[PDB]
Amino acid sequence: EHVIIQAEFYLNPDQSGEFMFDFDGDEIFHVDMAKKETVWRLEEFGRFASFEAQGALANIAVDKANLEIMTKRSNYTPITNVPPEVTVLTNSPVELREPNVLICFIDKFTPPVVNVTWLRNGKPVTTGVSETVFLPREDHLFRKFHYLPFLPSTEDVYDCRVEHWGLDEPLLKHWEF
Amino acid sequence: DTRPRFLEQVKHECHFFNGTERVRFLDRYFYHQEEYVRFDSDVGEYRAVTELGRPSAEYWNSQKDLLEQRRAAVDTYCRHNYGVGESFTVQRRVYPEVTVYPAKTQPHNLLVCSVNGFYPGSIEVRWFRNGQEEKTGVVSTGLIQNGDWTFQTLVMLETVPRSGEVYTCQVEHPSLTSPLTVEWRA
Amino acid sequence: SSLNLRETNLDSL
Ligand SMILES: *[C@@H]1O[C@H](CO)[C@@H](O)[C@H](O)[C@H]1NC(C)=O
Ligand SMILES: *[C@@H]1O[C@H](CO)[C@@H](O)[C@H](O)[C@H]1NC(C)=O
Repeated sequence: EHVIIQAEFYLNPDQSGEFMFDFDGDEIFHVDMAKKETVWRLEEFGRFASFEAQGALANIAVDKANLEIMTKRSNYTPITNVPPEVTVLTNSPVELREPNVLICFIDKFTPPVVNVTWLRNGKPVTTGVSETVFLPREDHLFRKFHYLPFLPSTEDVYDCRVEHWGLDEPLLKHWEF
Repeated sequence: DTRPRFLEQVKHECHFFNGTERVRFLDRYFYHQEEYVRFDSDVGEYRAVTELGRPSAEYWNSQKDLLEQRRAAVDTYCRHNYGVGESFTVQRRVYPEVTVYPAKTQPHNLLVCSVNGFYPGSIEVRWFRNGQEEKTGVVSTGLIQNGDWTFQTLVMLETVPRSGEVYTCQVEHPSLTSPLTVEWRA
Repeated sequence: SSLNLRETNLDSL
């Protein structure tokens, strides 16, 4: 019926960690490791619940120590790259001149390292983009969302470009009116 | 970068059946994707899942204080956090916005029922033609997670509309008390 | 009001 997961990971040699809660496959919050702060996925969550972000940092420190231990135990057997599947969709039916959001959905990949670029008419876009942390899957791969708000025109074409160590070349997924 | 990678994952899982009547806790440890050791609240001890996890199980099972923490988890962790978050997670209801627009499978012979913005995920979408349900010729995206605590789904009816026909897309969803229906006329 | 964590165990060599 319902599942709440506290999911952690730690990645060598990148020294990347993550700590988050998941409810039925949606992110409740994660802990920004650099700023040492709780980041609620929706603002409204932070007004009914609180979380002491310090304890997460302690859990990641154990995760790092355990990764060293398990690495030795496996005789330094590394991960196998699993390349992502990428879908581009809109938040809602597209009307000319009415604002909308492009969603780039990156699914079913590991390790949790990826370069994602939005292109408008073949040029990288920066303004107004946002993204999620790596969301865990039940098969213990990852998925991730990237967001680009935009004004639909007949002029502009868009592509989501995804790079991952499992791909021989970047994956581009296209959208136009 | 081509250097080999190594990943540790831990998932502390709380599973809820009929509210908090039946709760099950799983303390799960992974090397890359391979779960090597697990505490299951049905068992009350860590058990190796693979060979790689045998030393872990023996080590943690020798720590009585650790084990007694994990045995109370269904109460002090799972049921607790369920109570803290229940109002904005278990009780979250966002009803769907329903659009119907025509489309063409080959350059209109396709009616798209776009169902957007709803939470939670369980949804039923049906197509009607002049008050009769149309079950043949329906394709869908399936359920799509938007990643922002909303879902969407497109449900497409293949059909050749004749003039004087009313098509109806009907949407059922836990946020609704009676089915939501949108019409399209040819 | 407060979400609790669940501590991760240090393993052994
Ligand atoms: C690790 O190496 C030892 C020998 O030093 C061997 O017994 C063991 O099976 C190896 N484990 C793996 C997963 O390769
Ligand atoms: C991301 O790009 C940087 C260079 O800007 C590169 O070093 C890194 O390996 C890339 N990551 C992936 C997963 O391709």
